[PDB]
Amino acid sequence: ENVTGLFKDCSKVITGLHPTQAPTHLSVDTKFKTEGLCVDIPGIPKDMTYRRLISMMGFKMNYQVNGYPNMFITREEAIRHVRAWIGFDVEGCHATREAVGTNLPLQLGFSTGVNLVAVPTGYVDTPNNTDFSRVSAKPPPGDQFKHLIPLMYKGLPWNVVRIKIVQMLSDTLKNLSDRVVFVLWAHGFELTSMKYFVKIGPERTCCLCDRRATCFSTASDTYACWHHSIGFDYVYNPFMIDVQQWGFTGNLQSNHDLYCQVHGNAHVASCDAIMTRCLAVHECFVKRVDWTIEYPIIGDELKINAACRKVQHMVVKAALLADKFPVLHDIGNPKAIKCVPQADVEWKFYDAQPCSDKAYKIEELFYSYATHSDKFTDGVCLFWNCNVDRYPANSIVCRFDTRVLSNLNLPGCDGGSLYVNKHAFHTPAFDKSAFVNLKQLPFFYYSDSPCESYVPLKSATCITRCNLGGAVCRHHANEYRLYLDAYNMMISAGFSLWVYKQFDTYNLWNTF
Amino acid sequence: AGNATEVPANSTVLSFCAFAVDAAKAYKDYLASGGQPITNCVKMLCTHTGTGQAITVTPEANMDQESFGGASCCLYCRCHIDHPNPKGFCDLKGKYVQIPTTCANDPVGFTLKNTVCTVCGMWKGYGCSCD
RNA sequence: UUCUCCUAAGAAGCUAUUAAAAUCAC
RNA sequence: AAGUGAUUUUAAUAGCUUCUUAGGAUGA
Ligand SMILES: [Ca+2]
Ligand SMILES: [Ca+2]
Ligand SMILES: [Zn+2]
Ligand SMILES: [Zn+2]
Ligand SMILES: [Zn+2]
Ligand SMILES: [Zn+2]
Ligand SMILES: [Zn+2]
Repeated sequence: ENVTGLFKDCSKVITGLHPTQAPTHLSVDTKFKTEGLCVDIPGIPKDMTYRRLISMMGFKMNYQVNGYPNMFITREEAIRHVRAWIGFDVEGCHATREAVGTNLPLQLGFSTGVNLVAVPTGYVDTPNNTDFSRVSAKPPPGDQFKHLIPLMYKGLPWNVVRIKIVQMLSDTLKNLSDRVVFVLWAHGFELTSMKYFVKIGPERTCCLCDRRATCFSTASDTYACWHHSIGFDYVYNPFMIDVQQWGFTGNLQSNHDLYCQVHGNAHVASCDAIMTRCLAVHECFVKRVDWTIEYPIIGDELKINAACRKVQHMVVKAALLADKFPVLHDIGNPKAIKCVPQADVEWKFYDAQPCSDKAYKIEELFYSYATHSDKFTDGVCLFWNCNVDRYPANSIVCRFDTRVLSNLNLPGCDGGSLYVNKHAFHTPAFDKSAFVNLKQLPFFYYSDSPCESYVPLKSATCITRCNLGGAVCRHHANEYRLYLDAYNMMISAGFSLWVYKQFDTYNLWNTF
Repeated sequence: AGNATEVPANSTVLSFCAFAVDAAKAYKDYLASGGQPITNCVKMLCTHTGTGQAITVTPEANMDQESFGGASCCLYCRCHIDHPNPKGFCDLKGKYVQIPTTCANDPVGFTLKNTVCTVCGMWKGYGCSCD
């Protein structure tokens, strides 16, 4: 071959080009070529009336320059940057009249379910410079894509849709990350669409700020971070990954549709971006928690984790001291960290798999309801952050509700969601069928700490001898309110707690 | 299909200048990290004994000069981007360029660095004997 | 008779180019 | 009048190796 497809002439004119107004050795017409070196005959006048179309198809970004960072990143750092995955799929049309042999981006779909319909504009060559103008276009023939019949007939100029691309992106990623990792599937005529709104250069800094630079403006030459990007046009320095190169087979809709059962559409370009993201989320984080890739602190991480630990240390101690369980089972704790060391139960390690330590004799099993329905009949089983389809009748379950959306709970695969808080937990879909054997837990607080000597609080939920008496003590009021704060903060975070059927809050009273 | 006009060697350097806010530094910072120079530039079998001048509408050259196709040395036009001048009109497109024959291999480079002088019509500092 | 070399012919392969069936991808 | 790339098969052609055949000449 030794000839590429980039900048291929899409012109429907037979002739070639003069010595001047000709880009390369191949764009010169065949007439002048004597001894592989053109010569300007006096006769043939160079054109003054021509417009001609240039094929921006088939870029290639495979450099390594001393100052500029890489567009295409690895899966290792792509997995570390999961807060910045935005699907991207385009759907263009074929150049039809007075041009042929290329495609023009028409519909732009992003993972956030916002299409964009853009008038077909390609780069066109003139006897003075290059231009950016309309082109005659016809929707491709097919019964796969038919909804494209009136979509072309309406269209927004490309300058208005560039504002919406930043208007959209700057809304989502404003307080999630500081970069954008575009997940593509075809890698080809997606780079062609990125030509219309991308710019790269050396690492700058947001004027009127202190952050990284991630947004371009060609009106005022200034580059902005996300929170300060109002009125700017182009996108700065993006990163992009291609999913097909992870060893996938054949076309797209099939290989996503082995896992999920929801994602689908007619052929909308938005519904293409959702599947492409759902593929990498499954492929990467659905069958492990690495424990080795830490994550930055976005907000409330420390407090949420502390509240979760406090309530976990609380409820299990309450349950054991209430029901006098002989044996306590535990599932899913990677290492052996005893939540309540001051207990009498034997804490056997019904862990999923051995995690980097054999010191405390952690044993190995996987749990399924149909397999282990009659295996564990003694004591109670601690399913903290477990992923089993159904829990047994004697259990303390704390499952993350996936229907709550926040900056912590990213959307995931198969209805399940990715909870990224100092670690990546891919909890599956939250269904009521998993808790047929369980019930909800009421709110309460039980401490054995002796009372020592402000607004009075009268709540029967708290169980202390002081509040059992007529006057509540300042050695328990603040503890009660702080526990209430932790509990409400964690329920707002999204965890849901479940207790066995025979749980009785009155059984705690007679212990005193 | 559609007629093609580029070699696989120029794929990487044309892609770099396409996405570039500063196309001037971008190419200069490619050659800086020893990237190979842009290739397949149009060339002219000039009679090579003629009036030496910076840019000419007619093919001309000296012993020390080498004549090139105009639209090929504009890195902007070669990369199909906007021209940072006013009138939005490339000046190179329309004439023949006469490079000094020492740096004759990378012609797109030279125009990025030195310009024409308007007192004699030669590239200033390379024979523009306005001592 | 043997050796080398050259000319041509026939064979197989390699890479290079040109044109064609079908497959995979968008 | 005719979109894009990749892998494919064969045919046509060129370059080169080896092998075989024939010819020429050198030397024993
Ligand atoms: Ca795609
Ligand atoms: Ca698609
Ligand atoms: Zn800022
Ligand atoms: Zn899915
Ligand atoms: Zn007290
Ligand atoms: Zn120009
Ligand atoms: Zn001078």
